Amino acid sequence: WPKENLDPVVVQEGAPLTLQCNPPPGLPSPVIFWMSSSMEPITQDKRVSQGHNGDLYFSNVMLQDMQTDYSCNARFHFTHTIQQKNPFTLKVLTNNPYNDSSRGVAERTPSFMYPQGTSSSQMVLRGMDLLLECIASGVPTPDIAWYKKGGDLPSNKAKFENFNKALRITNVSEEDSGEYFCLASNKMGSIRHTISVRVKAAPYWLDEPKNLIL
Amino acid sequence: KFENFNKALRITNVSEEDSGEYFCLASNKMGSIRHTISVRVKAAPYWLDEPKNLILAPGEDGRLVCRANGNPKPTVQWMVNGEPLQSAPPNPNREVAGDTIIFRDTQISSRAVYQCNTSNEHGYLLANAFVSVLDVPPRMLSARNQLIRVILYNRTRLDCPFFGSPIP
Amino acid sequence: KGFGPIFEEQPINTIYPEESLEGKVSLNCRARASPFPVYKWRMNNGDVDLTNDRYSMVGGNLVINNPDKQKDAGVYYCLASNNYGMVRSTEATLSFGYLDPFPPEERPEVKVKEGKGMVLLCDPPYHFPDDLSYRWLLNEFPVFITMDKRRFVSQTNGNLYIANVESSDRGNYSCFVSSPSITKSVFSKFIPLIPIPERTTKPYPADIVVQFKDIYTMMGQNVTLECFALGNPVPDIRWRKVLEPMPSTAEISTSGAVLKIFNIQLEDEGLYECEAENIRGKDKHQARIYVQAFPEWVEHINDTEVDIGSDLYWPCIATGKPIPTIRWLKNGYSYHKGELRLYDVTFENAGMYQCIAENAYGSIYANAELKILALAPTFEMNPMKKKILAAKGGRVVIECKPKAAPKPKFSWSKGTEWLVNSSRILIWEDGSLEINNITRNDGGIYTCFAENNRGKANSTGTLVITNPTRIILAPINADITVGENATMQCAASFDPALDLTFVWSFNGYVIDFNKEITHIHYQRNFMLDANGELLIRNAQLKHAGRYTCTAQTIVDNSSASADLVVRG
Amino acid sequence: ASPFPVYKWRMNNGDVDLTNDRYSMVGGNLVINNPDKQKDAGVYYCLAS
Ligand SMILES: *[C@@H]1O[C@H](CO)[C@@H](O[C@@H]2O[C@H](CO)[C@@H](O[C@@H]3O[C@H](CO[C@H]4O[C@H](CO)[C@@H](O)[C@H](O[C@H]5O[C@H](CO)[C@@H](O)[C@H](O)[C@@H]5O)[C@@H]4O)[C@@H](O)[C@H](O[C@H]4O[C@H](CO)[C@@H](O)[C@H](O)[C@@H]4O)[C@@H]3O)[C@H](O)[C@H]2NC(C)=O)[C@H](O)[C@H]1NC(C)=O
Ligand SMILES: *[C@@H]1O[C@H](CO)[C@@H](O[C@@H]2O[C@H](CO)[C@@H](O[C@@H]3O[C@H](CO[C@H]4O[C@H](CO[C@H]5O[C@H](CO)[C@@H](O)[C@H](O)[C@@H]5O)[C@@H](O)[C@H](O)[C@@H]4O)[C@@H](O)[C@H](O[C@H]4O[C@H](CO)[C@@H](O)[C@H](O)[C@@H]4O)[C@@H]3O)[C@H](O)[C@H]2NC(C)=O)[C@H](O)[C@H]1NC(C)=O
Ligand SMILES: *[C@@H]1O[C@H](CO)[C@@H](O[C@@H]2O[C@H](CO)[C@@H](O[C@@H]3O[C@H](CO[C@H]4O[C@H](CO)[C@@H](O)[C@H](O)[C@@H]4O)[C@@H](O)[C@H](O[C@H]4O[C@H](CO)[C@@H](O)[C@H](O)[C@@H]4O)[C@@H]3O)[C@H](O)[C@H]2NC(C)=O)[C@H](O)[C@H]1NC(C)=O
Ligand SMILES: *[C@@H]1O[C@H](CO)[C@@H](O[C@@H]2O[C@H](CO)[C@@H](O[C@@H]3O[C@H](CO[C@H]4O[C@H](CO)[C@@H](O)[C@H](O[C@H]5O[C@H](CO)[C@@H](O)[C@H](O)[C@@H]5O)[C@@H]4O)[C@@H](O)[C@H](O)[C@@H]3O)[C@H](O)[C@H]2NC(C)=O)[C@H](O)[C@H]1NC(C)=O
Ligand SMILES: *[C@@H]1O[C@H](CO)[C@@H](O[C@@H]2O[C@H](CO)[C@@H](O[C@@H]3O[C@H](CO[C@H]4O[C@H](CO)[C@@H](O)[C@H](O[C@H]5O[C@H](CO)[C@@H](O)[C@H](O)[C@@H]5O)[C@@H]4O)[C@@H](O)[C@H](O)[C@@H]3O)[C@H](O)[C@H]2NC(C)=O)[C@H](O)[C@H]1NC(C)=O
Ligand SMILES: *[C@@H]1O[C@H](CO)[C@@H](O[C@@H]2O[C@H](CO)[C@@H](O[C@@H]3O[C@H](CO[C@H]4O[C@H](CO[C@H]5O[C@H](CO)[C@@H](O)[C@H](O)[C@@H]5O)[C@@H](O)[C@H](O)[C@@H]4O)[C@@H](O)[C@H](O)[C@@H]3O)[C@H](O)[C@H]2NC(C)=O)[C@H](O)[C@H]1NC(C)=O
Ligand SMILES: *[C@@H]1O[C@H](CO)[C@@H](O)[C@H](O[C@@H]2O[C@H](CO)[C@@H](O[C@@H]3O[C@H](CO)[C@@H](O)[C@H](O[C@H]4O[C@H](CO)[C@@H](O)[C@H](O)[C@@H]4O)[C@@H]3O)[C@H](O)[C@H]2NC(C)=O)[C@H]1NC(C)=O
Ligand SMILES: *[C@@H]1O[C@H](CO)[C@@H](O)[C@H](O)[C@H]1NC(C)=O
Repeated sequence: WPKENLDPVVVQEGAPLTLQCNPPPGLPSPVIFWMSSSMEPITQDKRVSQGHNGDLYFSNVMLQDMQTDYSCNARFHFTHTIQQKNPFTLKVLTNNPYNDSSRGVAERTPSFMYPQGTSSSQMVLRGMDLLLECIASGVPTPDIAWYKKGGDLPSNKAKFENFNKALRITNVSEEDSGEYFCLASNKMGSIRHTISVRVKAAPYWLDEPKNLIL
Repeated sequence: KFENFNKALRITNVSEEDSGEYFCLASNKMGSIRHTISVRVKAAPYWLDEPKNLILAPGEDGRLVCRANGNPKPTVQWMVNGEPLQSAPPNPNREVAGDTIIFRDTQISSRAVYQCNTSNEHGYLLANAFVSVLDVPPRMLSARNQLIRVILYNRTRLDCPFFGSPIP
Repeated sequence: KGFGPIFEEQPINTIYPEESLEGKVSLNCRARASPFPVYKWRMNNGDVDLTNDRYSMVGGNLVINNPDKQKDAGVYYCLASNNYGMVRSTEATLSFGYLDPFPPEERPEVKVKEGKGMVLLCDPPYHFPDDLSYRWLLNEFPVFITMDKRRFVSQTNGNLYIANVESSDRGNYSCFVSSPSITKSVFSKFIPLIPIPERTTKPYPADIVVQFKDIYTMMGQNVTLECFALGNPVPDIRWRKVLEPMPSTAEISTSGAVLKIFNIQLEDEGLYECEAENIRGKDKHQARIYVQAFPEWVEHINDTEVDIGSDLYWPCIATGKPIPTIRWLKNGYSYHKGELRLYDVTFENAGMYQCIAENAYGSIYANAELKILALAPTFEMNPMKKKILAAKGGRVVIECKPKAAPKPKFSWSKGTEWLVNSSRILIWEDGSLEINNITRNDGGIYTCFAENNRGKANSTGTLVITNPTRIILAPINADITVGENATMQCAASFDPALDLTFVWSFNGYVIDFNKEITHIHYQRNFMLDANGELLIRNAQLKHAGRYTCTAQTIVDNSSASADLVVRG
Repeated sequence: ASPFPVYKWRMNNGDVDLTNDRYSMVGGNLVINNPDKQKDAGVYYCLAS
């Protein structure tokens, strides 16, 4: 890891956050995940989670988050080696009044964080594992639901991963090709992001040549 | 002189005298420190001898001198009526050497305007020079029978301008 | 207006990764002085070529491009010089971090009986940073194997220790090492482990495998104690001190096999007993703890200035468990190696002195500038006040304190008299002048002469005497009841030229008359040529006491007191 | 909104051609590249449906 001087980032109670890893060049893409310097595996849930790209995403920061540091870690399959980015820290701010005679904070609309704008394009090869991601930001923990243009989701092959923020399919045929979108349903508001899933196919044997005995 | 409350130093026309190493002190009650600067006085080319027009009688010898001083040294470039010397109409009288051009036994041939571009990284200078051949007697260029007055111990001048085909 | 070199920042012992992105490595040396500090560096007690393209320098900080194991490793030290001498930085050792991964060997699959623990080697490879944190993992990385009284992970060897094996303990196990210094984490090949089930598991006694040996460690340090034993019945571990109570700063932890000591003190020295037991049997280990201490200051030196020829002693004191040796460097080289008692200072001695305290273990620095004086006296800074006041029958004192170097001699001169030590007249050695019981003839023209080996100085004083300010009528005592109006009497005589005041004090505390609280009961009405009385309204129990009138002017002050009693 | 809002814009009380290379749209916000005195000056209003 390039030794970089890291000031800890700050936030008011319950604002959204994008904690960036950006590893040094990795072939293959390393296994990315988040650890405390105390070596404990770090809180992951529907509210806050890591992307496939490797960055960590907070729909809304809470009080508890200040307890511990957050450090990015990357494994390289072949050498059996892990690289640890300099750990981050956070600070929270509370404006809640001291109610007399005995969540005291503002609630807020969802917003899109990773897939900025309405539209994006992805290309996946035939037979491959198809993977889609959608990241939201609302004070009441948003719920992500995945759907497809004028067609039913194949329940046999698809499943939810990463607390409903990732969708994974099995071998992808031209059947599965088309337009998929995602909803960030929340109590206050809700929003859709669309992705153009163009399935382009790697060559595959229709009739493989067998040995001729004559 | 000092400018900007002693935080700027400015000099007038600069020469190689002024070139060298200048430094500055930030004196203070607690500590003090020096910064050094290498002041290399380089130069865009400037004319030492600018080529002036050659007037010759048939069979007289002339040379054109294009000398510009510069740091780093300025590169000299020669053209004939804005045409590269390489492909110019050939001439036996014409001899080019270093930064100088020589015409021995000059004739009516090769009457044109020659151009010198002395250039370096920083800047360039451009100079033109032409040769005119005429055959006229000496002429008087001032009023006839001038009257000039002056006091005893003061410098004076008489202006009697003239001109002729061969230097009269 | 000179000033010697004084350090701000000094270099540290440092470590550069072999396989780093960074091709540049840097060491800090920062200081300040009136003639800017000039920096030199030395490698392994040897000079360094300054410009090598490779090597370069910036404001006292040294830089190497593309550093090499073979070449640059070593001990560097920094010399800050100027006109006033040289000062050495703290010794900074530079090494190259080494962390090769494990031997690639296949590790054999392991079969063991239920009820018998086992132990696996990490096989730690070469490492230059020694601050190693060990743990162990299962199948995939993020899974972690936690401390119980069953399982343990050695922080010295790096191996894993189990007392009792169960069916749950099957599967893959891999070592994990982290170096925080260089932020590197690496892990060994996984080892398959299978426990064969056994019913009515065979009990085994307490068997000590992990000891904690005799150790010499420094005052105030963190220190940690490992103690672990094996057996089928989860062995119970107990800690105690031999023949003393446990130090207050002790924390036992949940595992009960690991012991913390915060802030090791002098008293903790001695033997510590670890008792590992189980259902069947027992075993014991006794360990020696030796307390040491780095040299730590008590009267570190500071910037001092004295005169030439004065006999000097430099007090430099530090304390360590190994009695500190003291060294005295003059301008970056040893000058004295003992009690720095100096006689007969000179020109050349002055400048930069470094008191180092080193023992068998560690070293500490203290830098100081010793300045030398030899100035002629001047009155520029502290001249004589031209005009001074006096009253009859009163002691009066005059300051003649100028700024000279060699503590010169003094004199006073009254026009046609030289004045000297006498009965009522004394000249104490500090240069001031005393007179007791003054008379009219004392007033006049006095000159103070400061007489130095190198030059002299003369200042003029004019002294006037005035008719004394005294009290004609003194206050008379009084007795009253609660709620009475009382009056205190005071009259004084004075000289017209003078500026005079009246001050009233209660029980030897002055009434300020400046705040509104006091004016409630107290009132003042100075009048006439002499009259200065005080009025009290609504007397209380607390108001009874001593009332003193003081007639104060700039020449002298006269006081007189009385008493007030309250009844009811 | 619960069904996400859909945006339309109108120019001088008149409809606007959505994709003109020049014109473009992002999440309810309208963009013009190289705007011209001659063309774009006017009163715009936004419809959330
Ligand atoms: C070796 O031993 C040394 C000790 O010599 C260890 O040094 C440790 O360093 C850290 C870093 O400075 C010290 O951490 C401090 O942490 C506190 C966090 O706690 C505060 O808030 C807690 C939650 O509310 C509260 O429980 C704390 O009070 C408990 O803990 C303190 C000790 O911190 C203890 O004394 C009390 O009795 C309580 O049990 C506390 O309120 C943080 O607040 C500190 O920052 C403050 O001070 C710094 C300056 O130091 C200042 O800059 C900040 O603005 C802030 O004011 C500080 O970070 C830690 O306490 C040290 N450990 C001790 C003393 O035991 C070192 O860790 C050991 N080595 C290894 C490898 O661990
Ligand atoms: C003309 O007359 C004057 C005035 O009488 C003479 O000046 C006197 O000289 C004597 C003898 O040298 C001095 O006594 C010396 O005092 C030294 C200590 O000085 C310090 O303290 C003084 C008093 O301070 C008091 O209060 C403080 C604060 O609470 C206490 O800490 C302190 O102990 C005292 O209680 C200060 O006035 C002074 O400024 C210093 O701060 C002693 O150390 C000294 O003894 C040394 O030298 C002796 C020989 O001189 C020697 O025998 C001893 O062994 C030791 O080495 C000495 O007692 C007076 O201070 C000084 N001034 C006075 C008395 O006003 C002057 O000498 C004379 N001229 C002549 C004779 O030619
Ligand atoms: C015809 O040409 C001559 C020669 O060139 C001129 O003479 C000059 O006259 C001027 C005055 O107009 C002279 O200036 C004089 O300077 C004197 C000091 O000179 C010294 O210092 C200067 C620098 O300050 C140097 O350059 C110089 O070398 C000297 O070392 C003053 O003392 C003079 O003033 C006094 O004398 C004059 C005399 O005429 C009086 O009229 C004044 O009232 C005063 O008493 C004067 O200011 C200059 O030095 C002369 N020489 C040169 C070479 O310039 C004539 O001016 C010019 N026209 C005539 C003669 O009609
Ligand atoms: C990737 O996905 C694509 C798309 O689904 C797969 O490509 C083709 O997919 C279609 C389905 O849309 C298949 O059509 C099927 O063909 C079957 C032919 O029957 C044999 O193969 C069956 C498995 O496909 C198998 O279950 C069946 O045996 C069964 O019944 C036996 C008793 O009769 C029993 O003993 C067996 O255990 C078993 O239960 C036969 O072996 C047919 O049965 C289906 O109803 C359907 O029509 C195509 O065949 C797929 N293409 C090819 C070349 O087979 C593609 O295979 C997927 N790739 C991978 C790697 O999974
Ligand atoms: C910057 O620009 C200036 C101005 O163009 C350049 O000055 C020229 O320098 C050359 C080379 O020295 C001179 O040629 C000399 O001329 C001398 C005569 O000078 C007298 O008269 C001057 C007015 O014409 C006057 O200013 C001068 O007095 C000043 O200089 C004296 C030098 O001794 C000094 O004593 C005086 O106190 C005063 O400062 C003289 O009275 C002659 O004596 C020499 O033999 C030589 O011929 C030019 O005359 C100067 N230019 C002008 C207009 O006079 C300068 O070189 C430039 N510098 C750079 C680095 O580019
Ligand atoms: C301490 O005692 C010494 C020795 O007696 C004093 O020295 C001289 O004292 C007289 C006292 O009258 C000074 O005269 C005073 O001058 C004041 C202004 O000073 C002017 O002169 C100074 C130098 O004069 C000296 O040197 C010339 C050289 O030609 C001799 O001829 C003189 O005799 C002097 O020795 C200049 O430096 C200064 O810039 C002035 O021009 C004036 O204000 C007073 O009214 C009086 O006239 C005399 O100047 C002193 N000379 C020296 C060398 O110090 C000394 O002053 C005494 N100091 C004090 C504070 O009283
Ligand atoms: C701990 O380390 C152990 C060290 O080897 C390791 O065994 C264990 O887990 C892995 O377990 C899987 C199966 O659970 C092994 O995979 C097997 O490999 C066989 C050849 O080596 C292969 O024949 C076998 O095939 C089965 O399935 C096919 C159908 O696909 C069927 O036809 C066969 O009859 C078999 O039923 C199977 O694939 C891994 O080799 C093994 N080791 C690894 C992955 O390193 C480790 N984990 C635990 C939790 O103990
Ligand atoms: C030197 O420092 C010590 C400790 O702060 C102080 O007691 C002593 O008076 C100092 N001495 C000087 C001369 O500053």
